[PDB]
Amino acid sequence: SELDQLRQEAEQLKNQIRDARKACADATLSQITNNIDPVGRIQMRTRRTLRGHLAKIYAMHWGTDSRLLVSASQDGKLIIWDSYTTNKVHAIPLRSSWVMTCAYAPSGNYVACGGLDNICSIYNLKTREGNVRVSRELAGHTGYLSCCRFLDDNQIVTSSGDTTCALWDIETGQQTTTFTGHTGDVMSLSLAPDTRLFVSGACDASAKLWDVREGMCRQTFTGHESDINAICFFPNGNAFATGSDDATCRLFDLRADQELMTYSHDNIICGITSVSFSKSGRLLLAGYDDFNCNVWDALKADRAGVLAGHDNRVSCLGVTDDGMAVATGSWDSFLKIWN
Amino acid sequence: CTLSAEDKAAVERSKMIDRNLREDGEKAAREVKLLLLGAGESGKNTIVKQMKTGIVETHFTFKDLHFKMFDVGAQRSERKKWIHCFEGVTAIIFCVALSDYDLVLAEDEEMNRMHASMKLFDSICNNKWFTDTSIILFLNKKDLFEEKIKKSPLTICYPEYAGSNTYEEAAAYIQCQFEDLNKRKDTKEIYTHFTCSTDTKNVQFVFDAVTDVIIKNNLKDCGLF
Amino acid sequence: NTASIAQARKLVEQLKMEANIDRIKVSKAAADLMAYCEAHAKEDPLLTPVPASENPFR
Amino acid sequence: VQLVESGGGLVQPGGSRKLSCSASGFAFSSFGMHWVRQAPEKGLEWVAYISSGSGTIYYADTVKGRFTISRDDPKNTLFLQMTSLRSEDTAMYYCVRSIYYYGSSPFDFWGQGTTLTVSASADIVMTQATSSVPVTPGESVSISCRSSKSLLHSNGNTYLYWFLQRPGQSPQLLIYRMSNLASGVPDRFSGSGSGTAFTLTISRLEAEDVGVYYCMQHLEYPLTFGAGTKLEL
Amino acid sequence: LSTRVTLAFFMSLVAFAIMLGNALVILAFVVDKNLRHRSSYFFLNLAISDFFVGVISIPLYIPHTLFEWDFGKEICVFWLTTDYLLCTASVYNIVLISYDRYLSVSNAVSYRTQHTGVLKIVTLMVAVWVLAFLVNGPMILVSESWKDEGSECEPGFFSEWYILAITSFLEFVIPVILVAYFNMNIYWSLWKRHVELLRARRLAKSLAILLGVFAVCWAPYSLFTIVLSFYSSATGPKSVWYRIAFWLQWFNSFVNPLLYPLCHKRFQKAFLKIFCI
Ligand SMILES: NCCc1c[nH]cn1
Repeated sequence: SELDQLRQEAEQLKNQIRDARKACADATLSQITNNIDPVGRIQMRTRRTLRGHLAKIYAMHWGTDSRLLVSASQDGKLIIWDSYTTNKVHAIPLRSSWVMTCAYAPSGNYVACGGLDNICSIYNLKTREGNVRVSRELAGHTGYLSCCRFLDDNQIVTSSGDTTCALWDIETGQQTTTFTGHTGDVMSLSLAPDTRLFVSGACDASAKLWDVREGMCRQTFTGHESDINAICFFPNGNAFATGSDDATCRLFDLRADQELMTYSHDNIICGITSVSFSKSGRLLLAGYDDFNCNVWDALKADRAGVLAGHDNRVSCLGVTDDGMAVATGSWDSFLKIWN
Repeated sequence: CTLSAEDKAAVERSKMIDRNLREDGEKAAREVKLLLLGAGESGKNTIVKQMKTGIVETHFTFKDLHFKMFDVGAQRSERKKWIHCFEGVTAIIFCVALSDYDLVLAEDEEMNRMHASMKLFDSICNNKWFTDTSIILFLNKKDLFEEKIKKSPLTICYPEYAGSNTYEEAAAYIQCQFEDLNKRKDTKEIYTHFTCSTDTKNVQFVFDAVTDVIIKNNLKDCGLF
Repeated sequence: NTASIAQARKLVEQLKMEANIDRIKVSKAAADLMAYCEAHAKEDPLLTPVPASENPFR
Repeated sequence: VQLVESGGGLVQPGGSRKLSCSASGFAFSSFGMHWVRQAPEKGLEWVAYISSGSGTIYYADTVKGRFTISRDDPKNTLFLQMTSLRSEDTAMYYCVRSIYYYGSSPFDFWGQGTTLTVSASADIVMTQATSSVPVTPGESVSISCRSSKSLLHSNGNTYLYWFLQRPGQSPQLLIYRMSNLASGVPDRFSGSGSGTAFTLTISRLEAEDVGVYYCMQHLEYPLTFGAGTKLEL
Repeated sequence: LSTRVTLAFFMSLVAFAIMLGNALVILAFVVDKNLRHRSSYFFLNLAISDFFVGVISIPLYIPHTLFEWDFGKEICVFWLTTDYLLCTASVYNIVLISYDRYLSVSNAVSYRTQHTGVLKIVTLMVAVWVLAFLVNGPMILVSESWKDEGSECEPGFFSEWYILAITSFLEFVIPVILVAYFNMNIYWSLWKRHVELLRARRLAKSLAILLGVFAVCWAPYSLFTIVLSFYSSATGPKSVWYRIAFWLQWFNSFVNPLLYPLCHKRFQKAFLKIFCI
């Protein structure tokens, strides 16, 4: 009686939302970008080859100085790389080898990681003893850790295999805010430039926009035919791309709340692993299971170029804050830099 | 020659780090990684107790071999999103409770719990991530199983089994049913063993099944097989 | 099963909020992304504008 | 973090003596160690250096061959053997830790040092612009120094260091690489340079800012210290 | 001279084939750091032995055979001694590979857990070379039983059947027995522990081929030298058959980097990265 009433009402609200979205779809992004000149054939070459890992690499993140970067591999060690000289700065032994995510703090003072242990470990790099140590262990997730990103030296956002996402206070070590609503495992998240909003993708083929201060879902996005793995905010903070097992990247707009462009090719028979944007946002770089990475024109949706040189699936990607280089990681235990 | 005084010391630090990463890798390649699986009440507790958050790590040494067991039975998340992390383990230990032939799954609308364990075994065996990894099947609760079969026939689980309710025949039929799930018999082998709460001969069986796997993998790498 | 009733009421309350938000024409948002790229295309990206010199990774 | 030097004492001319230092409160094996001695007259001079791992050692042309440096990482101890002691060897020897990685601050911690008494070149010369500067608390002070060679390396870093040895205390790192302020130092201290001439500014002179300021170049070995600028109250 | 030009071309092709194949194995070892296992080093040693047969030996031989190019007495000893050393080293390397394989199967635990320093591995490789030179080389140099009037380039101890037999024992009979023993034991391990039947048959065939190829190449020449040295001095004009046997020992060098390094899976992976790109 009341259950079916709530269900029909829900579907009525959803039809109303779909109609409201359609009402604003007067034109496609392709029609607007028709007059813009193409990007042309992109060319990038391997400038640095970083070795030292011995297992599958799963995560990597650039530092704010565009010179330092942290890499995570299931061999049990995190490595801080000097991308210019290739000299290792630190080697952090992991208490749990099965990590799948890593973050460099904006201040460069702390590093985070986690995985199947359901714990996010914070490592301090500026200890007076001259060695890295664990600052705090954030526990409370009922599932493997999927992604983590620093808001500040004391606040960090996290996502786990459990549908819940949480905002953590490092000083106290408790969840300041919890986010729920996903019907599937959350795989990745992306913080906005202003650090006031962030999006998260899950295996339910949906993406949700969250408010850090309030904690409510403001917008829900759909359109993917399979699990969403990667997600990245557009440099301006008004759009984000998502990568899926379906082999189709899609661009979503927040203000319009609709999909604007889809990036896919008939020869791509594999899913997406990582997504990133250039400093200008004109280039959309995505990692693919097929031992390569395609560069897509965000405006024209043309695959301008391809990056190759890995012997196994590309696990992670990252562009520097200055846009002078692009790092790539793969299960072959090698990390490379293009330019 | 073109480096400063401080830049020639960072190189030494990086070369000393590269020297400790390889020494640990050479220490992790001489160890046996064992993935542990099992359904509810599958006797996995007794197995781990006799042999010795999310992933649970248990380490032990038997006859100069260092083993590391990885219990993932507590991970309630999507298996296809983290099972690939264990690609390359030496072997997989699968625990099944024989007494489940008359116990329904948590969702009583579904098939028997033994059929659920069989489906899980089929899913984890015929997986693209473990086509080359062998499996070790421990059939738990044999003692109690021998008792219930006298009270409840085995046909409750297998309505097409035309045999006898004796312990030996029922156990052999269950073993055959579980072994027949191997769709890649030309590359994967299954080592079945019967265990109870009082038996302590499981670690030796694991040792033998791991030496056999190591021997066969060495022979295959050389291109002889 | 009041748990499902509460879940459905929460889902309804959530869906109401999404409908409430203001939305803008796709064209306006498309133009804005295009404008951002052009304003920044000349010098900021070194991927589209390869920098003959001053490249650290040379 | 603490360094305790020991082994000093009176020695006959041409004799031998072995100094020892023990580290605590930090990873001794990760830091490189230096020996710096202060003659009876205020002034510093580099003696020797041993890298992390005992893979690189350097000595000064004034003691090389006569002295020897060694370390014991399993016990976090440092040693300095001496032979054919000259009359000029009388000085208070200090132990200094130094770790070299991107963003590190070498010479960050100085020990108390021990005193030793003896019974009766393309080196980059660093010259400070003033030996003593009378100043009272409240105003700013600008110390200056000059280098006989361009310390600005092609990598972009200017290997200039500033130290402050308060009366009866050990030197303290103020600024490293001519641009980075050391940890624990207040914002009163700042520095700049054009490549050959450098300056150290101290705003709002407090009561714990008097003493001899020593400049040091780290472009290459040997390490050369300045003549010292004593801010007297 | 009509027949000779074709012969020269074929002989050069055989030398080129041998050197090219062994160079590829060496290339892979240097390029890939994954090939740092004991087996990989042993394969490299085998490749080095074989590669020089391709360059140093077979070509010096061509003009001297077909074109009767004059040989210096100093040059003769170098060619004799080098050819013998390279061939004996290849046999000894095969025994080493078989022993290592036997060790892995016979004592798997110790094999995996023991860590071998490069010092032990280099010592083993050097020992193979030292023994190989020692068995035949001194005799070519000293205790030469010197021949007169050139006498082509026989080692010079050929006149004596007993010395020829003793050397053949050390470099062929003892090795062939050992390889057979190691291979038979390897088979037994799996056999005493239908898909199992097909794998045992496959294993049997592979071990048999390795022993058989080694035996067929090396044995006919060695047996002939002794049987001739019994009824003659095994010096002077020879039959066409005697020369066919000569080439057979050389042919093993081409087949060896194919049988041992290619069959190994790790090497195949390295080759794919280098060539397929
Ligand atoms: N052992 C060198 C003799 C020989 C025969 N054939 C080729 N070489």
